[PDB]
Amino acid sequence: MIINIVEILIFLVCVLFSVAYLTVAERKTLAYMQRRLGPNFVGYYGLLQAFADAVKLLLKEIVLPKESNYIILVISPLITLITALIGWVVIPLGPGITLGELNLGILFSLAIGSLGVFGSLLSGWSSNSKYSLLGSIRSTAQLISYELILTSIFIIIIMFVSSLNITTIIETQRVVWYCIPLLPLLLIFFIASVAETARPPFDLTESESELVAGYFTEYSGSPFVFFFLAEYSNIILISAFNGYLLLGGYLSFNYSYLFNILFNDYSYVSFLFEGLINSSAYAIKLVFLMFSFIWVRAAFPRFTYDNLINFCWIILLPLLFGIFLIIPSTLYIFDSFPTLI
Amino acid sequence: MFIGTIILVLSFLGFVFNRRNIILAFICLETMLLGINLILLRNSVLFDDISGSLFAIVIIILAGVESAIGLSLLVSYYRLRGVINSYGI
Amino acid sequence: AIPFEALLPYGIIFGLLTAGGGAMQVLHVYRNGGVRDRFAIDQWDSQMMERDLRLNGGQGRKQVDQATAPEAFKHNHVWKSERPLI
Amino acid sequence: MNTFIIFIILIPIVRLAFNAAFILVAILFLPFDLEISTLLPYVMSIYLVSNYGFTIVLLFLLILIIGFVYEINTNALKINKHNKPNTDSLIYKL
Amino acid sequence: MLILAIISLITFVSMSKLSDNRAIIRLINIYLILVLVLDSFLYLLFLNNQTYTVMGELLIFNSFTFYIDMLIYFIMIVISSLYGYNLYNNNLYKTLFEPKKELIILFLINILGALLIVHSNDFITLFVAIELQSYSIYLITAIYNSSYKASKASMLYFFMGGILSILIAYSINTYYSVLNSYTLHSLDSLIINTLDLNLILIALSLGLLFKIGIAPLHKWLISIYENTPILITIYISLIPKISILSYLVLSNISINSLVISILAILTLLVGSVGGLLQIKIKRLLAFSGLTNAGYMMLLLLLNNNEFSYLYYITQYSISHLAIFMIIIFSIYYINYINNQYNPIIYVNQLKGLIHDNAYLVLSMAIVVFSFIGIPPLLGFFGKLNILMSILNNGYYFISIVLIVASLISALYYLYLLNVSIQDKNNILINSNETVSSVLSYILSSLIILITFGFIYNSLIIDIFNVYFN
Amino acid sequence: SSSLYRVLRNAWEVGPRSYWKQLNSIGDTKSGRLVGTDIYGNKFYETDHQDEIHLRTRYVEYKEKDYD
Amino acid sequence: MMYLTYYFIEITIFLAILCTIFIISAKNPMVSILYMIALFVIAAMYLYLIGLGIFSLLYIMIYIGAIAVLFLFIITLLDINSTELSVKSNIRDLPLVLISLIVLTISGLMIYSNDSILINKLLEAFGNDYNTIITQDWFNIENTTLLTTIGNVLLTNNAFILLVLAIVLLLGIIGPISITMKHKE
Amino acid sequence: SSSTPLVKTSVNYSYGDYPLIDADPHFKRVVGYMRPSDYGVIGLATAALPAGICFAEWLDPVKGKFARPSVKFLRVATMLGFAVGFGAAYARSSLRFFGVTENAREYKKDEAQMAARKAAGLEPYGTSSLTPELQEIAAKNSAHSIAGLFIFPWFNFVNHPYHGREQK
Amino acid sequence: TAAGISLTGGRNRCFSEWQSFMHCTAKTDAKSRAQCLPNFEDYMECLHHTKEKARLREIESVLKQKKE
Amino acid sequence: MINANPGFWNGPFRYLRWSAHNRPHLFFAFAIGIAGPVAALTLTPLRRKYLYPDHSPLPQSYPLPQRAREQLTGFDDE
Ligand SMILES: CCCCCCCCCCCCCCCCCC(=O)OC[C@H](COP(=O)(O)OCCN)OC(=O)CCCCCCCCCCCCCCCCC
Ligand SMILES: CCCCCCCCCCCC(=O)OC[C@H](COP(=O)(O)OCC[N+](C)(C)C)OC(=O)CCCCCCCCCCC
Repeated sequence: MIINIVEILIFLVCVLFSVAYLTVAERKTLAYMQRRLGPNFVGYYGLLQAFADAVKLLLKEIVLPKESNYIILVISPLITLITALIGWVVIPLGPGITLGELNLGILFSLAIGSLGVFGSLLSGWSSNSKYSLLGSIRSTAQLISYELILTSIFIIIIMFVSSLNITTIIETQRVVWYCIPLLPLLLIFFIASVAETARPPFDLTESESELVAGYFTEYSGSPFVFFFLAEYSNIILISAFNGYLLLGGYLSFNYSYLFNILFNDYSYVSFLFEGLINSSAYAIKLVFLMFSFIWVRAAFPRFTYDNLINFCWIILLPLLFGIFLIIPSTLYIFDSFPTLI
Repeated sequence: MFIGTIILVLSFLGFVFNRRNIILAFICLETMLLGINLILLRNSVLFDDISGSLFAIVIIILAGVESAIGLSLLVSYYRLRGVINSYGI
Repeated sequence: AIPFEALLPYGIIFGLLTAGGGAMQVLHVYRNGGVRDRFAIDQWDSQMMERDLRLNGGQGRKQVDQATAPEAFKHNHVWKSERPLI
Repeated sequence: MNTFIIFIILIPIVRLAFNAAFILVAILFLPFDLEISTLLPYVMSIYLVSNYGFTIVLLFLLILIIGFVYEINTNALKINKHNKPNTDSLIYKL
Repeated sequence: MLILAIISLITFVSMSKLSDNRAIIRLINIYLILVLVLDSFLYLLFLNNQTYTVMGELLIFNSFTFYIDMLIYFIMIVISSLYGYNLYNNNLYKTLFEPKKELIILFLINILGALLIVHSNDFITLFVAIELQSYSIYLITAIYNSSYKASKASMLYFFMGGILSILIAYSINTYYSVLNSYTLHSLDSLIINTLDLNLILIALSLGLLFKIGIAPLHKWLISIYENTPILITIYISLIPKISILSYLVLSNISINSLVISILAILTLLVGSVGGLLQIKIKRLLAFSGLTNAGYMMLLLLLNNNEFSYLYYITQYSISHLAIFMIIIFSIYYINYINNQYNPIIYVNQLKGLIHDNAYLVLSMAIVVFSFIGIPPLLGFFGKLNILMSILNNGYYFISIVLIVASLISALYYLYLLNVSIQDKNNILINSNETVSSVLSYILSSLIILITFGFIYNSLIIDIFNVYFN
Repeated sequence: SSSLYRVLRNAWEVGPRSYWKQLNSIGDTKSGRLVGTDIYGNKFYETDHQDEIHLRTRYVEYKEKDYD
Repeated sequence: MMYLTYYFIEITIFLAILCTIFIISAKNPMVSILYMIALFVIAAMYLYLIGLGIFSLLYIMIYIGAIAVLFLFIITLLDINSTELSVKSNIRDLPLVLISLIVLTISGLMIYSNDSILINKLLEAFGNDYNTIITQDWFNIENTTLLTTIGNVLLTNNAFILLVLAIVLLLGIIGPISITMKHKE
Repeated sequence: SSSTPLVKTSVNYSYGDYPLIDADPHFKRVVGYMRPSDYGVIGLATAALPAGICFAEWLDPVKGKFARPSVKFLRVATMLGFAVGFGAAYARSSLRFFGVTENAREYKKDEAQMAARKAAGLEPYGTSSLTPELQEIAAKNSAHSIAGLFIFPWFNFVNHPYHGREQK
Repeated sequence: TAAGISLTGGRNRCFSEWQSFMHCTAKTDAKSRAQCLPNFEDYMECLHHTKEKARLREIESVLKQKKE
Repeated sequence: MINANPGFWNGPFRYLRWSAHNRPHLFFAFAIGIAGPVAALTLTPLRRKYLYPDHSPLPQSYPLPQRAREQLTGFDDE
């Protein structure tokens, strides 16, 4: 089972290093949008800033307040990282180039994005003080209210292809990406993704609690680090859901005529150049959408909790329960119900 | 057939002999429903039948709605009283 | 694009995931023995892969075009004895 | 030992008041979640239930849209403010 | 018709303020009457007991179920007139009896769950429908959330009804584990004799029967009927019992059970004995409903029990409405109001009612003597049929217990009449306010049926000997 | 300007040794004429290129690794 | 190697026992809800063991994802007092706890069999001794799984139950509103 | 596409004293065979519901004084009353088909409709979009559902061949 | 209504014996229904596997004591 | 107030203009949801007649012939 170990370590290294440099990419992208620069002093152009923030936080005290719990403030960030990471297993970087390769990959991601909420739920119970327990409630109501809207899109597109295998959903996008017939769902999925990560313009609780003496994530040491490797990974993960659902995933220009012209045989070079091209399409798509998280952060102001719950349950949900009726009708009009394969 | 019967029995006993609070009562109800579904799904596998899984999915729906209604009723009790004491209903 | 300093970390992310996907491709291929990985396999396709494992000497995804089977095939048949469920 | 099986083990082991909209949002998330989850069998059996189970799920969704309509027009999720701005008129007895 | 009612009302009520609630109740009242008039000809389909299976094999439609459907509607057009027609246009009776917005929707949903039970042919429809009838009735108890006792009531009824839904589902899953079926039509003389299913089916009967107050788990339901508002008590106390008893009568599950014989005996004794010291009205009438549930339990053991059940359930429902209606009318003539929800609690508050309104007491006597089984009132001809069936099938000790239970129950039934015909100082001599017309005509019509419906007994027997034979 | 052509042309102008020195000290690549050196040994330059905004024409190259 | 994965079901049985005792004994109810989540996970494990991972995932995304989120969402907002497990208050139930345990277990096990002699009805439940052969046929042609079958029967053969569950969910919407939301206007 | 039954049924079952036409008639035939008696019953209920609430408001007004009900309730009244009337008329026609009432005119119209369709080569009761197994499922769901009219409406729309008549 | 259907949407494991029993029920009236006993017993054997289990217990006893 | 509701029964078309102007988030949701079932009812037979018909169904299982067995030969032993 040696190469299985090799394949795990490659994936984990690639994902975690991508997370670490997404922090730097967030800061430098946001800076140049603000007509400044940097971090560009802690490395050769700032390529070691994230590891410096880490190593500082691992040599920092593990301090626990008097009236707090220890175990809950400790395991809850750890379980958040774990749950956020296992969603990476079902994510393909080539046709079957997946560690999981389950036939229920959509449902696995959807059940794990349901397990994610518990970090915010247990945070408020780390503070026996009374206001934090209402601030966590605000931040849970946004997530459970917006997970309905992300799911509904998973179901709308699965009406087009009747399979929960992620690779199969991507292979049906050879003909067309599902962002062309369902372009408005691209905005909706990207809005709700930004909300579920509690990112701006949906960062109500972290700001509302940064003013108050508590109701935020007042951790320190290692738990800080895990929470900031679990936010910047849930971001890539939710961006990946956008990728393999609407943007074709690993798909690109047909590389048939090129590979025919240049190779003549199926060697261990063509397989490499193929997997490079596929993953590169998947990667540049994740890059543009991570850029878009940052682009959105740089521009839009913040929402309030009333505006936000009103946005969800009174504007988005009606459009979706409408789309639930128009698309099956659109298939029934033309005799185009997809098969189970 | 074993695990379901055990969770069901222990949760009925912890529902009956709870002198402490009420959330244990809610929990024991949910665990009883879980154990039922496990009994039924084991039988549905052994028979290679579908009616068991149909009744199971139906139980999941009905149990979730049960908890919703129960936790609105509790909120009404709390509206009026302000504290849900250990031995009140 | 003007601001290369901002795009370098994107170039790190792009190149890391790129090499990760290409390397996993070669590793899956070496696991399979020179063939692209399968996906969305059902009951039938699995039962046939097991039948292939019975016809070849357990050599994974190696195929055989012979019209007639070696005499081991008649005695290599497997049934599967399952534990009672409780 | 599969790579999913190797990974799914390795990672883990290496006084106050409230507004009732705060609670309704959670309480209502249940049934809408059960609706969207009960829609999964349809999307995965959509061909075999051709044009019959289509109509069945539409009557399903319409019945559920009714309850959503009741929720909206009650304005359940709206927050209500007590310290109202006065809009009476100023009237002086002469 | 129920569904289009429930669907339309949701929209029409959300569009409507708190001030239209009475008119909306009046509308659905008239609509139900138009159904019961115009669609009633469908009894012809059930000639010669032609029985139909619907929606696959999930539902079953025969003359039994249709008559139960008409009865539930007749109950639901009388229970709605009580909310939609104010007795007196006084401020007190506005505050005392004002419908809420969502009440009527929950009533109709409970009607639906009641009818899906009786019409059920598979256990899956039963489990879905009993959950519908159960959840709707958790909320109906709780809708008056401005009262402490109702809040306590709904909470207890939720927990102790959830436990019994667990018991029911445990029984169904056992039946399926044994036989690979959810349908009772897959039984017959061969399968009954050949298989040990006695435990697996009595557990069904008990899990359904403890939801209606059968002994010795009567107290929780009695605390609920006492603690809830009177106009909710008159609904919760009846409809759930009709539905579950009708399902157990139609499905000939417990032909000659020893456990059922024991429990039914205990109900007649408890419901007759424990209701003697009660000073409160609702607990008294709840113990009455229990002993009548005992009498109706005794025909789960018969295999030919339709006429006796249908006649008794009909007169029980009529007398049950009428007596609660008399208690509601009498609130005008008492001296002390105990609550905004239960204006009348103690039996000693009806003292002297003869000197205020005597014909209200005539109605109370007719209804009381109907409960006791005094002829020529309909209660005689109902308890007579039960005695015929049990003695025809071989229950003798139980008939003596039945006689004894009727005698013991005369005492708590006559407590009302005795205090009512007593004398009182400070009588009524005049009152410029007047009770509503409709509620008086409804009460009268129920009284006249309890009194004179013995005239039609042969005609009913002929119709039964065609459509049920 | 923050463009790559700037750093490339500058690294062609001033040699790789000065490139690694500038990368290890400033964090940027900058090329310009010498104006002179002080008594501590610190050298001071000036640029004329259009790409360099106001307040970035003149710069320093310290002698000691512990610059202040 | 083979028998390293032989007793996983017994392990889950033991673990479910533990989590039940812990739900019953915990001081703060929040911990009891966490143990309920552990129990739903163990159930999802067992369902994967017997070949129903689809229900494992539906459980994790229904029960844990919504119901338990809500249970914490309640106990976070309400002042649910308690009374820690004791010996003065709960010991009195030990004889009845024990009698109820033995009888209810033996009955829940005897009930599933059709033998006429009582003791044999339990000795049949304890007969889990023999292995079930699994043969391979070639008649299934499609890629139908359990979820597709559920959709087919639920939306064709049993449509009425679906069109009644819609009304159960309407109750789940409409009752909680009526209870919580005071339509004073 | 074959329209050949998968499952046996009864041939000429007698639900009443009079002969049979169909046991699961399509919505179209039920609406096209309606007598004027049915449309009069439609308008009877359509007028009797709003008139019923006016009658009731005359008997016990909602306040102390009579006032005619608002047009809001009258509109909703008329809609539900048409729904009640249609359900009654859909039932009265369906029972003329089952053989429960007098069905002379409907017998002749069906004999004429069916012979004309056989002359044109069309399948009696028609051709469907569905596989035969769903046809049988539809007939099993929808047959004799009018008996549940008090509870729910259900209607046949599928053009299945499992009507309760001889093969020709 | 959903009876006789498998997890793959097909006939279950014990369907055939159920079919024979239902055939012989349709053939017989309640008096003659005794003829359906062995068919029903075959159904119950397919479901619960008792007589075969006892057969194997006898075989195992012979392998267990008569050899050791 | 400035832009309150004029009522559906006091001019439908005027209500529809008011809703499209002040409450699009419901109006266009209703229009979406009504455009599916209605078009499915109306346009489907046109598409079946003029554009193309409905496809012939898929096998779904072994198509067991509806006949009686025939005596064959060839490929026998020896
Ligand atoms: C719902 C909440 C969740 C918790 C659930 C807990 C598990 C539930 C257990 C089963 C379901 C509860 C059943 C409720 C009690 C009613 C059972 C019943 O009435 O069935 C009786 C029935 C025979 O009665 P019948 O058909 O009326 O008459 C014909 C008789 N030949 O059939 C029978 O004859 C019964 C069979 C007789 C054997 C009974 C088994 C008892 C074995 C216990 C032995 C205990 C050992 C000794 C004492 C130990 C203490 C130290
Ligand atoms: C039915 C509404 C019940 C609502 C309560 C009102 C009582 C109406 C009783 C009529 C029953 C019937 O006439 O029917 C007789 C039924 C069977 O006949 P059926 O199949 O149901 O056909 C009836 C078709 N109708 C509905 C068009 C008429 O025999 C029974 O076992 C009924 C026993 C009931 C005993 C109660 C007697 C009450 C005195 C009635 C004086 C008018």
